[PDB]
Amino acid sequence: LFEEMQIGSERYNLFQGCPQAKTCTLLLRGGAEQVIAEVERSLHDAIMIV
Amino acid sequence: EGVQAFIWQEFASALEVIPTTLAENAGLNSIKVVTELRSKHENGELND
Amino acid sequence: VILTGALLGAAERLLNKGIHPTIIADSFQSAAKRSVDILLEMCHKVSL
Amino acid sequence: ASALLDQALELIQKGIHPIKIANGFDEAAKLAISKLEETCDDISASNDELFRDFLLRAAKTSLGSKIVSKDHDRFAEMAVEAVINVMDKDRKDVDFDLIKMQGRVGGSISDSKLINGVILDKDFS
Amino acid sequence: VVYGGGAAEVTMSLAVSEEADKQRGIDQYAFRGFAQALDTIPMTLAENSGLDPIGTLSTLKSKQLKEKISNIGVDCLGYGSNDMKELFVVDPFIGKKQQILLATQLCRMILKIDNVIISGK
Amino acid sequence: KSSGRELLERCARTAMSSKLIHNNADFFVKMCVDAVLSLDRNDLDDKLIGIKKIPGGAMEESLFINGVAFKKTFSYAGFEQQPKKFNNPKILSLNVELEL
Ligand SMILES: Nc1ncnc2c1ncn2[C@@H]1O[C@H](COP(=O)(O)OP(=O)(O)O)[C@@H](O)[C@H]1O
Ligand SMILES: [Mg+2]
Repeated sequence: LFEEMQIGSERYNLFQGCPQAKTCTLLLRGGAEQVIAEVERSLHDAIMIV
Repeated sequence: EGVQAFIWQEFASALEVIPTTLAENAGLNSIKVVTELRSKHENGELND
Repeated sequence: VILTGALLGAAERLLNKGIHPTIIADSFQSAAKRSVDILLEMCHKVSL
Repeated sequence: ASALLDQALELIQKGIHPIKIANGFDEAAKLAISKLEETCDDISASNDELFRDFLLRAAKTSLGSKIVSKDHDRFAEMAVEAVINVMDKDRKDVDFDLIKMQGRVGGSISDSKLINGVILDKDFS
Repeated sequence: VVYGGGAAEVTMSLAVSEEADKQRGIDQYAFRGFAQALDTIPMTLAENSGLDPIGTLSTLKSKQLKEKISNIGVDCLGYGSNDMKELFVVDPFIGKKQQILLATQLCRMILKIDNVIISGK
Repeated sequence: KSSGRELLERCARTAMSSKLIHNNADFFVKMCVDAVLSLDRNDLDDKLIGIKKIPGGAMEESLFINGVAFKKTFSYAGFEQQPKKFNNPKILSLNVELEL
């Protein structure tokens, strides 16, 4: 499946249904710009644990 | 009952600033102190 | 002084509530007078 | 957001740590939003005729808080008729990029009329 | 969709207050701060419309606690009836939800700041 | 002899403390655990976990997808005429530049 949706005034093309994919992506939102960057590096640290 | 009820309610809330600061300066958990006192008072203890 | 700052903090939100300041000011005078009536009740006498 | 901060500032004075206050507000927010979902009404079961009217009830709300509200019945049709031409009538998507928007400085606001095409700002050869 | 204009807010508010009562300790006071924070929106609409916030807030809290119908809010245009079924006002659920989510998620970041260094330009 | 899926959720819960996530950790811990499990165990790479700083929206409205997004690019006239939804499209990549 494939679908383009304006996630927030930004048009982004999303591939869907890829069980054979050896990669991943994350679209983190935020009230402000530092909420996005803070939650970005937070999950980067969470990924670093696993 | 009336418009002055909230004024008298906030007057009672602001009057409890002294024992909140004693628990803050002493390192104790203030809310605990204020609520406990408020109640030990409901059991008829005028001084606590 | 700390009670004055607490009452002004109590009067800060009441200004946004939409009540006149004179009604708020006169309410504390009546509440303060009633507070003295409470103090005379629980006033424990002492001898010289 | 400022209302949460104003109520939180007094909580800190009473003695509470900021993080507890945050956790609390968050929990409360969840309760509230949820409870709102419980008492929420859905308008998808109605047909397209009644659903056409519901767009005017919401379009007049947002236009009512602006200077455009001198004729809210007239200009709300402009905002609704533009979406009728892009909706698919089943698993509908807005396709917002097709809807263009251009305004010319001239005349009065009452002379604004919706068109179906493209507005060009240039002359013939 | 939902029905805003203080209605939503008043509803949410009484909900929170009941739940707050079902909660004891540092948490209850909080829940109460979240309840009073939601009340600032319809009080702001009452302040801008000139109506009394005392009668407006007391009427919504007393009425919404009695009746279960949750589409009554602050009438700002001065109509005689506060029921919003007849006034033709509708708002989306995704729009009113984001007011609470982006607010409560920002204020967590605002409260965590302790050290504040500002390099002068 | 415990399960392997619950191991990553258990250790990632400690990482989400002292942050803005600790109350919303019930939903986002599943994102990073399922994200890293898609990677190959032998070759775990740090550049395949790029996160785009997209504005707008609440953090709980995010969604985890095994695919990848890119952000629309320059788009010369031609855009918004093709179908923006396909059933089973074939992806092609070209260091090829196709211009006159
Ligand atoms: N005619 C009306 N009757 C009742 N409530 C209204 C009316 N018009 C607007 N409101 C309320 O006032 C609020 C104003 O929102 P608005 O100011 O348009 O958005 P923003 O605050 O983002 O500019 C709306 O959420 C709505 O609930
Ligand atoms: Mg608006």
